[PDB]
Amino acid sequence: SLSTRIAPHLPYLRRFARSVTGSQSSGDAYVSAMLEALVADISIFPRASCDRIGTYWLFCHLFDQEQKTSAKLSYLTPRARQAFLLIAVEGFNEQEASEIMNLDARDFRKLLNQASIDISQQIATQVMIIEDEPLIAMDIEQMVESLGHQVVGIARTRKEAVVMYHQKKPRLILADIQLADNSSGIDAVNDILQNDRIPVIFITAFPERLLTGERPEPTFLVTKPFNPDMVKALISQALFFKE
Amino acid sequence: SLSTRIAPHLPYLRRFARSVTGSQSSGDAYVSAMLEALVADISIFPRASCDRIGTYWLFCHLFDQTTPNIPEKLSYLTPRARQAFLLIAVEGFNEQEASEIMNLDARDFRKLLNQASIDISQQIATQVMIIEDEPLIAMDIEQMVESLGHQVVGIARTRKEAVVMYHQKKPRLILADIQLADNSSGIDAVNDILQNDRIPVIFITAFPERLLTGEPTFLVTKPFNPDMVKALISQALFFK
Amino acid sequence: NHFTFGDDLLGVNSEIARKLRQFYLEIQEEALPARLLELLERLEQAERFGL
Amino acid sequence: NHFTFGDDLLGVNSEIARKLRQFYLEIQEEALPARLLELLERLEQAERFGLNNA
Repeated sequence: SLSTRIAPHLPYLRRFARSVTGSQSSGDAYVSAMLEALVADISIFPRASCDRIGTYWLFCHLFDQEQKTSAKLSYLTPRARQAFLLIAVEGFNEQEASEIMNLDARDFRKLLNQASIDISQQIATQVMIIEDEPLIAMDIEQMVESLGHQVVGIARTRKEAVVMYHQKKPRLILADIQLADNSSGIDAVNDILQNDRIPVIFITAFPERLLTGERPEPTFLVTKPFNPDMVKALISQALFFKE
Repeated sequence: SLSTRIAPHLPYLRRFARSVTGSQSSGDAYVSAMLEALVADISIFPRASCDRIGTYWLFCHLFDQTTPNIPEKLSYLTPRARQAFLLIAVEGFNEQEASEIMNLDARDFRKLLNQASIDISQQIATQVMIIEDEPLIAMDIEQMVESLGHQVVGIARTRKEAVVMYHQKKPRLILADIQLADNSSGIDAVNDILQNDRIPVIFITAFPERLLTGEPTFLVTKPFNPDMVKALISQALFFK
Repeated sequence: NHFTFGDDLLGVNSEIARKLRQFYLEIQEEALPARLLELLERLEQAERFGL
Repeated sequence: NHFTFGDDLLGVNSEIARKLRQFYLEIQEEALPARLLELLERLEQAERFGLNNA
């Protein structure tokens, strides 16, 4: 039956509905209403590419007619949000997602572009870089600005970093652990972090002396804090999935 | 109908089948066999705690009746051990539900689950080299590694020592501090070794005690390209 | 991943997408609620009888 | 997660569990294959019209 055809898609549809509306109760109310609409008139179910597409098509057609994630996605227009989620979470290709939203290919990509810009715009912020090597600092500056972030300054020493922190109030720090010939970079971060809890990424250049040609190679080294439990789980994960 | 009641579980059940058998075509063949037995005699569906539990109960029942409980990805575990592990790790059941699905009492299920975890760790236990000059750090790492059942083949304190130790001992995993003494020759040591053979490396050192109060105790470093850095920044800001 | 083409198209937000997928996977109850099951039954009956 | 309790029970294998969850999520087709669809349809028929229930 149509019912046995739709039922295996409902776990996926419910996730979609929850992610679009921001809660399971809103999500499920829409999925409910969709099933009530089919009980009332089974003819509204489309002849689409396949049942999955048909089910999501109907959901989107009727729609238009945790706290953190919802707060951010709720800033997108309902349609940009749908487009982004169909790709990002629901696992559709572009041709499928566009069929679902009743858009031609160009218009669907325009919606995706809108979602992408809107997300970047929402998280654009003020960034301080702690780095004494100028070429490395400029490389990070370029990367950060390409995302819409404002680099408020580049601090070269622990003292410059703390002064700059207070004059500029960045909301994100990219910091080299090593400055000059010591680990004063992490000290600068520690000083700052008593003032405020702000996200920090520890980063430096991958050393050129180890780079060759003829393979994709890395450009940076990013360092994260771990506790012992995390180290042991990481070791186990690395061996378990070893290439 | 039972059919509409079972259908929404099939995506999860197929995942479980795939994970237990090691392949989608084999996982699907078992799910098919379960549905075939229901079509032939619908009365076999259990009158159980809930439909999800009854569906998996039936699947595991049919599965156990057709699968010797011997090891061959978790294919080195016995099928029962891998079921116990996966029911908790992937399928989202609590211990009481998993034990009911497997027809085990609490104590037998706990034993089976604990044995599965042990067997995973034993399966991946290997020979490990540490590259670290600071002895307290090196011993902290050595203890973590040994608690996983690994054998530490040695602790190398310099680049030269690491390269020689690598060839003498042939470790299958390296934990390396990028920084040794006043320099960064730890990464060069790893680079020297990796031209010989492709083995997993984890870059690790201690989180400076001078910064701690009473927290994180280690720093792990990974290579990134620019796209990855940009994605990391965006992700870190999106979830702040 | 059958998400790798999708993640590529999403550019700088690919890790955001990955994390969202993990979040929705981790938070969703695997069972369909009673109200949705009741609707599936009524939809089955409605097609069966042509109601 | 509603997997957090299970993850604590798996100890040092918690990240193995988590990556396996990601792995299965990412490689599994969201649609049921034709054969399982057909079997659901037969199950519905067996229920409605079959000789083994009333």
